[PDB]
Amino acid sequence: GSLTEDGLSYKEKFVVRSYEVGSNKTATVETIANLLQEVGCNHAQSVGFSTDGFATTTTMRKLHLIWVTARMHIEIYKYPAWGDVVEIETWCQSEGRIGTRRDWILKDSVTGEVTGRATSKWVMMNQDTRRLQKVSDDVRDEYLVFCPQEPRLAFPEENNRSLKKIPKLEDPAQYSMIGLKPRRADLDMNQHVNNVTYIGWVLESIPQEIVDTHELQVITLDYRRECQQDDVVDSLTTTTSDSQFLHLLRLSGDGQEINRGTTLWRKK
Amino acid sequence: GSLTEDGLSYKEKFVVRSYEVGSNKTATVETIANLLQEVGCNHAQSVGFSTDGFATTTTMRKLHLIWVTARMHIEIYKYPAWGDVVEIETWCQSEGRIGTRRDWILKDSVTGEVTGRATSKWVMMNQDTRRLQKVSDDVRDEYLVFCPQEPRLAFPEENNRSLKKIPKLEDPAQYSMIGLKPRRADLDMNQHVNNVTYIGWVLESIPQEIVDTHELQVITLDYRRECQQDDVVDSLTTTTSNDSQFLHLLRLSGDGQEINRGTTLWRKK
Ligand SMILES: CC1=NN(c2ccccc2)C(=O)C1
Ligand SMILES: CC1=NN(c2ccccc2)C(=O)C1
Ligand SMILES: CC1=NN(c2ccccc2)C(=O)C1
Ligand SMILES: CC1=NN(c2ccccc2)C(=O)C1
Repeated sequence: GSLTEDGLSYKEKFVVRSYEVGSNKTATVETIANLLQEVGCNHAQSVGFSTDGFATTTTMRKLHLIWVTARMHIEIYKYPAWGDVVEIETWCQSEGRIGTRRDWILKDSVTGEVTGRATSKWVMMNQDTRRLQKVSDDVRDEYLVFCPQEPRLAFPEENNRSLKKIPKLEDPAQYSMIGLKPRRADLDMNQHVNNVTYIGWVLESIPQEIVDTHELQVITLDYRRECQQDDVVDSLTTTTSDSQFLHLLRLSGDGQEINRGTTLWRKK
Repeated sequence: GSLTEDGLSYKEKFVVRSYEVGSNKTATVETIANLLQEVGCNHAQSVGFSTDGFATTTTMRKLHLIWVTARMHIEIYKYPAWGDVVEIETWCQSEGRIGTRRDWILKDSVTGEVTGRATSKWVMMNQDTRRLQKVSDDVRDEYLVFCPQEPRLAFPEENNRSLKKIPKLEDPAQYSMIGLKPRRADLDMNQHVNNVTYIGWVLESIPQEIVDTHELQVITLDYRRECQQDDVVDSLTTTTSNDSQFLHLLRLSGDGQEINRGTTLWRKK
């Protein structure tokens, strides 16, 4: 991998592995999401920020501050097959005092064609109190020289799917997968549940018939709270319709919301 | 990746990824086991066998025969860190009519030093009936030209750990993790639970205090039955012992039917 010529974005190539593919012999959306995380981490390392997924500055580390994912939006046109080489380009942009955005473009290495695109919204939070805060001028100027100045968006279309508000699923859910627990493989180096595990948990309540007859085209997921290493999660899904679904992940006990999302599936 | 000069083994390099590391900032044993699986799959593809993890011939496919893992033995000396390049070399050898063996050597790309080694025993089974069968001379002859003729073993030592018999854990277990279920990420392209998920499930019943003060040095795991996509598993562990050793059992939550048994050796950090 490497920063591009102008140093304002980062590119990396990946060869899809045998254990990374699903029933269609192509990469799963969770394999894709882990690759987005990997290219983001290598971009942060290349310019001197932390490499723990939080991309912090020395100023942020002294005032125990981290960047945390608020929303993840992924649209895939073609999932790469086993042995295929996929090239991913990523960049960040500041969004005023609200937070920051990281975008990605996935291309097939042989054809040069765009096979997918993703966007994520990040907010600043104190790692101990979990309290969010607006981005200061000093902890914004530090990132400015590593981002494009003019807007560069993976999803430019006005009124696009990545910015739509997601409602709360009402009980009873049409489908559910209850009692989901993380194991050590679901944790990151800081012992927190990896952001991609939540995507898997969301997808657990989609019936196998849909997975067998359709391909996932779009997934938008809002992150509200963490599942701790010892928490248990219930995954709920209701059809809102192409097939579209509304999703909710909540803690098994008290029903506390951890995530909400939407998925769009096209017939194979 | 590529077959080596003599065409009797296969090598591939891997750069350790950010999501592949544990609390020590080094690759987990499950990341290592998936890489062993990936290099084995690329070796099978390079010479014309199936690429679904079963490494079958056209003769085996018409008979609905597959190779399945009976035992997996992994010994790690140094886990590679995030961003490190690890080179893995793999080869197979026939073991008469009993089955076949696949071996691996893990090296650090920069130093050339051996950082780990692994060996696995495979048996032939009918995909549908689950009935094992001894290897025929015609099946054995199709693989002979892709394997070294003289013995080449990742674990040559006289009384080495890879061949020790594993006893059955007696109730009550000292530790347990109950109600383990696979999710879609745990499945392979054929919708079966990936062999590496069982390693994770075994490790789930090791207390967090051990994981925090020790590093896993050796793991030997025997595979007896599959966990189906809709089965629930209980993981049991009892200490058998600086070094700490444990006996492990994975069984189906309902009837207590054994799916795996194993041993792990941990050394103080
Ligand atoms: C604006 C922001 N830019 N970045 C960033 C991160 C890594 C590489 C380049 C830029 C943030 O984390 C926030
Ligand atoms: C905004 C927020 N995002 N998150 C979050 C939770 C889990 C994983 C990633 C991010 C919060 O806790 C609040
Ligand atoms: C003996 C055996 N050799 N092999 C094998 C597989 C792939 C490449 C080279 C060889 C078996 O599956 C059994
Ligand atoms: C010998 C056997 N190995 N196995 C097995 C089970 C799960 C994964 C891999 C292999 C059997 O069912 C019998």
